[PDB]
Amino acid sequence: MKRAVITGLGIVSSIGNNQQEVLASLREGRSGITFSQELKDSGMRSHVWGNVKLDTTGLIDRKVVRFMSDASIYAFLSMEQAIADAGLSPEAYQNNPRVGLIAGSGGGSPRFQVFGADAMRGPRGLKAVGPYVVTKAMASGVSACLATPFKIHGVNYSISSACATSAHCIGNAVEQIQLGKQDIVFAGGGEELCWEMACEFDAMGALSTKYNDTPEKASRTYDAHRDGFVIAGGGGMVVVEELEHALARGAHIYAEIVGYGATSDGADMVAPSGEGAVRCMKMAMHGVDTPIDYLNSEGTSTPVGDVKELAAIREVFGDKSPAISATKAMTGHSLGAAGVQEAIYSLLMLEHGFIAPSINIEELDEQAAGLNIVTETTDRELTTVMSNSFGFGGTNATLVMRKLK
Amino acid sequence: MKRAVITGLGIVSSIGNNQQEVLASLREGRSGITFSQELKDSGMRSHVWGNVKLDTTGLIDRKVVRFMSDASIYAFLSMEQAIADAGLSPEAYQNNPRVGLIAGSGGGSPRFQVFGADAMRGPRGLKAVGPYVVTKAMASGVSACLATPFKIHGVNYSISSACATSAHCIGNAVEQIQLGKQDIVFAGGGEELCWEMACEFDAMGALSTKYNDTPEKASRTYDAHRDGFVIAGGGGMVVVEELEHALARGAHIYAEIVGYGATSDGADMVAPSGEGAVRCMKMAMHGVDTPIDYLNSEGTSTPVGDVKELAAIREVFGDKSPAISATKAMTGHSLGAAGVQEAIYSLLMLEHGFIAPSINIEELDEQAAGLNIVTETTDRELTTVMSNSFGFGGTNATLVMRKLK
Ligand SMILES: [N+]
Ligand SMILES: [N+]
Repeated sequence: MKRAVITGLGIVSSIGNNQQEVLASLREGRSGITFSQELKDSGMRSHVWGNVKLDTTGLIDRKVVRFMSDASIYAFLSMEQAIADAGLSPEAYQNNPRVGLIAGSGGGSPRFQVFGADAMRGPRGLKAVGPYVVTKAMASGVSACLATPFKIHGVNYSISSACATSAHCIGNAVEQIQLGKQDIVFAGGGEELCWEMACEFDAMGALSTKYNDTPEKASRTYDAHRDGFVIAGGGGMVVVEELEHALARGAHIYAEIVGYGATSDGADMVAPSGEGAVRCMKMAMHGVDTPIDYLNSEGTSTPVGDVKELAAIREVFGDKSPAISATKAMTGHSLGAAGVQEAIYSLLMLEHGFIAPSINIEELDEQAAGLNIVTETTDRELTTVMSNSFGFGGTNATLVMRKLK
Repeated sequence: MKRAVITGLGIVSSIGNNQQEVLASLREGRSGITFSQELKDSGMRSHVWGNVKLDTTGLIDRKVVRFMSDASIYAFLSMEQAIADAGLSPEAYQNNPRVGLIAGSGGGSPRFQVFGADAMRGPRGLKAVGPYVVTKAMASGVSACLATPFKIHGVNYSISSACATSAHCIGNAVEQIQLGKQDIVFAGGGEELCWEMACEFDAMGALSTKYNDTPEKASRTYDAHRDGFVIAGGGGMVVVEELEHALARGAHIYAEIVGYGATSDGADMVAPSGEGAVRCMKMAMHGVDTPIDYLNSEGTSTPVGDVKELAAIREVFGDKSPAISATKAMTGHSLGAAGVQEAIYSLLMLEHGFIAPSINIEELDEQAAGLNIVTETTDRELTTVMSNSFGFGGTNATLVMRKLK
């Protein structure tokens, strides 16, 4: 029913402005978290975040970047990398009805929305707002701002599902390939980092605040002393392609997506049920004859969420649990981008034969009884990896990637 | 392959709070547009809007509504209606893995993003923000605030695509059914109506500003003196159900979704290319052996967009021009909620045998010289109908619905 593989990837995150710098952080277990004067100044309780250490000035043409917000900028630079890394040229993916793009952001653009309102409420009104805000503020800014400049002609929309946003874009891209509708679909997303949005999460008490003095130690998934997640920003993009088409062009193939799970909890608004995650991982694992060697969990670094996922994993596997690591302990939570960025970390691990360490665990949580929680970079021969993404609204996404035959 | 049908629908729009109210408005060409003091006081040049005439206070459990924004409220009340109209009992759709939800909004909640920022900058800081701003402001709010209370266990996420949003949610739900992954998928969308989001359209010059004195005359698609669209809010939801599942339970079936097109322009950020729309409609018409009796056009009432759509239609049908009307002339533009609301108008026209009028056409633009644009309510036995939805970012969606035997 048509198979789907990844033929290229691109990424911009708190731990790397490309897959090279990223692979390096993953191996040394480098933290992307830094104290942020912006957050502390806004009056927040959280003073840390996984910021992108990149000066994007001049990296994008003036007539293009003028419609974009940081989530569009981070996803656009990621799409440039994935295109090159996929070995694709304009002639092959542009003005091609069979090449699409499905990417989005978890929160559109709080920053430009507040800028519009603030500017509008000033003496210059509409003239201060300017004619470029709609595209920066709209929820589909990440897919709109890339499909136009990259001249995409197939599918063009953004899936939004909070923290599982970019995992669903990929899953949806696969279904496009499976349905025989598209030969290639660029899938992923981005997310800006600003107080405007982070203050909403702190007001909800979901961001760690007891470690503003040891930033690199704030995100500490599965540690009995975790107190919430560290907000992060960035972008990511993967080239999802139909198998025959990619073998035909002699493309590099990182892996085949043999599993995609999308489920709903129908329970709580801001906390996972666990019952949903269980069914979600199982749906993804359905059909996959190879065991899951590694699992990049959601591991948000929150008291409730972490404990829930652990029980869920123990329910799906039990004793025969795969290696597990919460890359968020070092990268933070890029919210909408977390899905694609974590699918990439999973691919790099599968590609280079290793397992990133779950860092900052000065004391494991009782809820992680018989689970293989890797806490040190371990060289292993991976064949089948799994990534879990959970978001508010009890929305769940699970992806299973396996090395080709 | 599996077939998808519509078995229930629900709606809250500027022209009606339920299908009956709306049917009557369409039948009689009644405008849902009014003068807005809120837009005039904000400093905007456009002072007209398609507002929902309904105080929603108390129609939703306080426990639930505390997490919602106006886009979620409109879509949630639409769903209650759809569930009832489809004759679905709670045990029939609740906690059911084969029942999902796909519904989004175009901008989430500009109002609440700004609230968080205005609050955070005040003397109360975080204490004034509150722990409910997140689910209100996020892009997936519409799907999260509905999936949870209705105990949805299947698919759960939003699709954002500016003005094509809910149309893509519908197409996606069909895809879920064609892939055999779900039996029912509530598809739809919601949009809030506020100056925060509106001024942004006005600073772009996309809103009508010359008819503030004569509100119901502002929205005039295909009229030589049109000058932009009238912003509007509201919500809509339809029940997409697998054909065998619907017939088995003796469900009332409005029509089958026989065609679905999703395409990209890869040209201009805010103006339609026309070329992408031509492909979008031909894609949706693939395999459909019956002619299109009525076309509910995008018809935003804009100088450029109205022209481009008429050109696309000309190319698609040639001399076999079907009946055409732009319901937006009387409803305004509900952005993210437009796709599901206009499919519903179309369904009601197909269900009751009539063609709503394209009002306000005092002087037919030259571009439409050779077309069958209906300006007076005309009774007629329709069988197959199409509805176009185009949005910024060059995103395109087309739905073709057909009566069943
Ligand atoms: N993950
Ligand atoms: N339409």
